[PDB]
Amino acid sequence: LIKYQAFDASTYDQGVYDFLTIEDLNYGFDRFWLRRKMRNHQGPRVEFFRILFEQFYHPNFHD
Amino acid sequence: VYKGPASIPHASAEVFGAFFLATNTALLAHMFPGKLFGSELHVRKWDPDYLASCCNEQGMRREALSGKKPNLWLLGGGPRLVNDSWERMWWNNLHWKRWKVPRTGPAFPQDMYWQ
Amino acid sequence: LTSVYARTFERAAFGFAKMYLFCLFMRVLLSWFPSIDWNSQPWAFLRLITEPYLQIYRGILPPLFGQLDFTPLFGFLILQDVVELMSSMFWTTTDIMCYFD
Amino acid sequence: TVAAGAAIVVPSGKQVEAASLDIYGRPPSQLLPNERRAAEFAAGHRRWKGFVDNSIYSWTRTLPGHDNP
Amino acid sequence: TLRWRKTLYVASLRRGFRKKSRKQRILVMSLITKPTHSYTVLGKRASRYRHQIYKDV
Amino acid sequence: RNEGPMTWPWKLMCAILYMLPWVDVTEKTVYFVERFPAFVWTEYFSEPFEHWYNIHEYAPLFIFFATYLGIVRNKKIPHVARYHVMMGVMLDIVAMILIVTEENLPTGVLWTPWSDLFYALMFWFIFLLVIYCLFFCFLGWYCEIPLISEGVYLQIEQAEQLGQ
Ligand SMILES: CCCCCCCCCCCCCCCCCC(=O)OC[C@H](CO[C@@H]1O[C@H](CO)[C@H](O)[C@H](O)[C@H]1O)OC(=O)CCCCCCCCCCCCCCCCC
Repeated sequence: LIKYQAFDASTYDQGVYDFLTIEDLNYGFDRFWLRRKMRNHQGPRVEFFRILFEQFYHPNFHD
Repeated sequence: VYKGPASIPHASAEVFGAFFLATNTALLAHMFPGKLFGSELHVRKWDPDYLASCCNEQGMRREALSGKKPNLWLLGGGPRLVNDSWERMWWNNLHWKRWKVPRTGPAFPQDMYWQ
Repeated sequence: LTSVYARTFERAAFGFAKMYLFCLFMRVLLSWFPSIDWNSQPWAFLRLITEPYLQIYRGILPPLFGQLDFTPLFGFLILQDVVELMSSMFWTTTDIMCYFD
Repeated sequence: TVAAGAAIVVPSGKQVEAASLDIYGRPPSQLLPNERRAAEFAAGHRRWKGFVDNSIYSWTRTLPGHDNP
Repeated sequence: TLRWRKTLYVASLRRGFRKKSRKQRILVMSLITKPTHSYTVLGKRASRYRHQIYKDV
Repeated sequence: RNEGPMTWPWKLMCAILYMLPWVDVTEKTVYFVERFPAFVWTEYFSEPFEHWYNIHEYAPLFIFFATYLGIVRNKKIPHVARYHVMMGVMLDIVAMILIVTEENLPTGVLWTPWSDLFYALMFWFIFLLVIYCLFFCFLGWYCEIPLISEGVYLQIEQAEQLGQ
């Protein structure tokens, strides 16, 4: 979101939202997923699913 | 082992320790109202508008019981003697009253949300 | 069998290497403090496990200043990095395989 | 500088009457407070421009025409 | 929409185009020749599907 | 050994050298300002400092070598100014230690809000240290940080005889 000041730090009743929504700025996995380049380190066929199964287990996919 | 000339003041490490712990505790107390042994942290006792309204109430009541026409005292200041606009004439009290919501505060969220 | 054992060996070596980086990190950070007992138990064991490696290289850095060597830090950082390697980036579209270790 | 400038700038009563009587139609002490300050400023600005014209600019214009870019 | 995705993030190329001319594939054991360039797990479409799956997980 | 007080040009130079650790932690400001908007001015203050400290890759190493070899060991400069220069260098080293720590976090912790808390605490701790030391630099006094200032005194008295 490099062209904008892509955070919301607003006050009392002055919040304004135009194509950057409230949920994208400050709610949950939308806000978390928009900031994923903070957490890059700095094959694709089989190891992707194996690492996702071992690391981030969830019964709606893996059970 | 040489610290300095001893005529220049040295601040102790306890001052910084108290400053560090107090800033962190103030932030934590502002984020969680109701959990300070069941209470919260305020930065004042009375609203200035509330105090001035009480003082104006008692002042005009005492003026009225003494047989005079009562006067309202204005926060910020009285009128300017102009002739071009109403807003310029009454600018000082308007300037006090326009700042009401940030004077009341706070500038941080009043309730806790977990990201 | 070979794949499981190879993965287990890689994980164990990576963990041991990260631990040794932590030990070297401790060496630097304590080398800031001069009035230590290097004798006392905790310190003795740390020196021990770091005894030989710093003992390997105390001949390249001249005794310019006897106070401190950061050199093991750069050395082993680059070493585990090569371990990643010897084992910006322009793509066609955003690659997902770059968020894995 | 502040007092030295204020010696140049601050006008007397005759300049204030002079600056009031041409800008406005009325003599002084018959005006609003905001429109007295306009006459005072006009008198002070006239004093500044007159001082700059007769005391700084009378001898610095000897025409050394050069040093363009 | 497409307009919103265009207004948020652009590619910011810096090393030329990310997309390139497509390479047809043939199989070794209608009127129109259909594209078979994406019959691989290393292509752009497999990357987009894999990225969506990771986001869901 | 000069035991005189600080004067204003030393205070100005020390304030710029104190702006260096803020530049090294200024990426993580958004994770604190989101919760406390009254400090939103800290998002925008350090921008030309960020530009000038990154004119060359070798600029901060040159700054560290120049300050250590030309200010700290030079005994003609008053002792409190050398104290504040070495305090700026130590705060820079602490911030670089924090950067090294955040680049080695495990991938499970990195995809939780615990990483957001870690980012905010990084910025806030460096900011508190910088504000405290800048206050006592503008006063002209010594300020003693626990576990830091004793090493600063030892390094000054070591760098001084670093000749004989
Ligand atoms: C009548 C005219 C009206 C003028 C109003 C003037 C307001 C005066 C505010 C003065 C305070 C600002 C200081 C100047 C900042 C210098 C750097 C600057 O320009 O940054 C300019 C930056 C703004 O940065 C700009 O931002 C833009 C975003 O749209 C763009 O990014 C620009 O590139 C960027 O330059 O502003 C600051 O960061 C402001 C920080 C101010 C806070 C400093 C903390 C210290 C506060 C004072 C301490 C008082 C202590 C108590 C004293 C007791 C006495 C009361």
